[PDB]
Amino acid sequence: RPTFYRQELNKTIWEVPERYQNLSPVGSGAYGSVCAAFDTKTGHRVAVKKLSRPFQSIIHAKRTYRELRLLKHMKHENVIGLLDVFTPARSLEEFNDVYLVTHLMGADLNNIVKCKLTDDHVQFLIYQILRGLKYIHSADIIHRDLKPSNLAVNEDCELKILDFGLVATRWYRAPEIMLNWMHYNQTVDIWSVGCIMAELLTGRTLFPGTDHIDQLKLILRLVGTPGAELLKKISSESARNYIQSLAQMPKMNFANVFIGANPLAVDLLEKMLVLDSDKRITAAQALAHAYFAQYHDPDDEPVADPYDQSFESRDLLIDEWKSLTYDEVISFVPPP
Ligand SMILES: COc1ccc(N(C(=O)NCc2ccccc2Cl)c2ccnc(N[C@@H](C)C(C)(C)O)n2)cc1
Repeated sequence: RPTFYRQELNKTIWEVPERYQNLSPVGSGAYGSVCAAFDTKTGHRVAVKKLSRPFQSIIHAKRTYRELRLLKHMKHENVIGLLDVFTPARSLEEFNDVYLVTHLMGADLNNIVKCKLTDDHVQFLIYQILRGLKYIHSADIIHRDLKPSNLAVNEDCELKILDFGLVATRWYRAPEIMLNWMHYNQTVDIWSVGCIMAELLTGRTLFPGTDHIDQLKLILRLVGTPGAELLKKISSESARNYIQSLAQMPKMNFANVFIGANPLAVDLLEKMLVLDSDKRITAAQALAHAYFAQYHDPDDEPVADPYDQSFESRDLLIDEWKSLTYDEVISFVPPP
């Protein structure tokens, strides 16, 4: 065991190993907060996240466990990974705080007012999203909320997906999680990628809706109302009532919506922005598309080990999720 020290970082206090010096807080959120930090052991800047109230309840306790299990499993260069996880507590008894550490990234994509992006750049960014999405999808994990702010980049344009886990969110959401389903597949994420890609190429949100009705309207004005083939597949009755009650809208030409874009990007966008999930291009398919000629290499677009999500259907006591989380901390094996 190593030695720790205690400081107060602006309300939140923090106890970390002396391995990490130079804690400068980088911002905040409802699930934890982060310090930028210098890691004496490797030279690299790293990012440290203390969970808010990891075991305050059964839902917080189960979510802490999910995040940690999810982070221990991811080993891929386009997906954020676990350098370290630690708690101050020397026993399960005293165990109440969890911290996670990964490499520090310098910016998120949601800042692209200027560097709007060039085509070279769109290609490399989306390519790497698709690459990480392939790996994630391959172990049956779905992100569910991919958006500019969930995608981190360094200055060399190395990209990582942040957590596949748990109005900004609204704008990138597949229209099939909006009108209520509870079976939607991996391709919900390909929709978001399409939406992100639109925006980088254009500088504006393709679908800036004000609510789940308006968002839907924005969407159908581009892809059009569902036809009898997609109506065929809607189990939900209120969904079918709503959509059939709308003035029919035509499928637009994408070549004319994204006018002057690499027409190759346009074709991809067309295969990603399909209303019908079963027909939307996948991550693997999407990386073999001609837009990515320059970056595509099938000897280095790997899949992930089997990942066991059976915990997810489990209903446990707060202290059972807590002990399970502790086991995951205790058994953590770092990387080289
Ligand atoms: C494995 O454990 C980690 C450790 C930290 C992070 N992490 C992060 O959560 N940032 C988003 C965020 C969420 C809630 C409150 C504050 C912030 Cl900045 C990171 C990770 C790497 N780099 C950043 N950079 C920050 C400055 C960002 C995403 C805003 O560019 N954040 C991810 C997982």
